[PDB]
Amino acid sequence: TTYADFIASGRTGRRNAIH
Amino acid sequence: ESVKEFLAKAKEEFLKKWESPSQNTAQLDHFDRIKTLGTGSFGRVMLVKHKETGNHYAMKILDKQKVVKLKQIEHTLNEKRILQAVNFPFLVKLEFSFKDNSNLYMVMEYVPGGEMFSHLRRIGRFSEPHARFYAAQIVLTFEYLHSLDLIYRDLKPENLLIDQQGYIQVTDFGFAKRVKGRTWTLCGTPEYLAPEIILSKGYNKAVDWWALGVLIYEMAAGYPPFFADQPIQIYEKIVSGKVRFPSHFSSDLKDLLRNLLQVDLTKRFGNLKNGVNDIKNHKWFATTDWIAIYQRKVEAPFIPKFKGPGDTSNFDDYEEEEIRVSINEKCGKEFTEF
Ligand SMILES: NS(=O)(=O)c1cccc2cnccc12
Repeated sequence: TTYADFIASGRTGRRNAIH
Repeated sequence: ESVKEFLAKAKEEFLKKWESPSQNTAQLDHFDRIKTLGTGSFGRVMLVKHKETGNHYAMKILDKQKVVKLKQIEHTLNEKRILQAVNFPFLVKLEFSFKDNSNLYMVMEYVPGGEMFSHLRRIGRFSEPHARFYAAQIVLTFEYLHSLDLIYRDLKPENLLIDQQGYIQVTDFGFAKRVKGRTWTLCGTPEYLAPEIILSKGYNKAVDWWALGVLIYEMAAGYPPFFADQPIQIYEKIVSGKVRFPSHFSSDLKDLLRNLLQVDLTKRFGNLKNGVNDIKNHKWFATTDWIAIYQRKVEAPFIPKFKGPGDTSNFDDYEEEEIRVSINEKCGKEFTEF
């Protein structure tokens, strides 16, 4: 599932802005 | 027409403060430092207690030398000059600001309910009525900000705080800019960048309306419309011009999101002849009483737990860092107007 893919990804925590 | 007149007075008030910004309205030893509420590249936000009143505040601390190394001088000046001049129910209020030898300080209202981010990740996803309640507040806030020629440029759940009435407070104006033409800075958060930012075009306030589309999607799906393990992979997805919707998305939600997550600027909602009204009058918002939202008369979908003044149980814990202020002034000329 797309949800399971997101949850297993490395970007489920707080995301920093790009600089 | 009443929105038009309301925005006219809002602009008169904004410009007065924009042209004569407040400066040096407190100092560090007016506050006791309690706990870190959040961090970022610049910088960290601390819960503080104001000694003379006993009020709690959220104090953003920026290290001037780090701001310089990250080439964020003008952005930081933008942030404080804009924040001290705006006034809207869904914008966190700047109460004080000041600087010392080492740091810049912006003392904002403490919003104890936590980041929308925390609640969204924990619950998984919001119902469409829940997401719509929050989305309506962002729509009104961008209507306000854009009428002042302000672009916000960092919409995401991490930057939306839930207050004790369950309404949103927008925080972090680090990339906000007053600009009447196009602008070019590559900034924002990868998941939320519009295609024209990624492609190094001049862009305008339409990037905020794209970002609204990403936010609504993420609130209702529980994950962003474009996600990957690395930013470059996210960008390739954003510029591809393809989006997939969960099967539980309503037809009205999908139609709204197709018009917000619209690569073609001649078709993207918010950017057209009808302006924000293309969004406010969309079928997905049919049940939204926009005046009642602005007046905070609508019952919120949830009220954060409140364990007392100064309690931080709605926030993650962060490693605590000292506040070192040098005996020598750093970067004084660069930040003279702060
Ligand atoms: N989410 S946060 O801790 O970075 C933050 C930033 C600015 C203002 C805030 C206000 N109340 C709580 C947290 C706040």
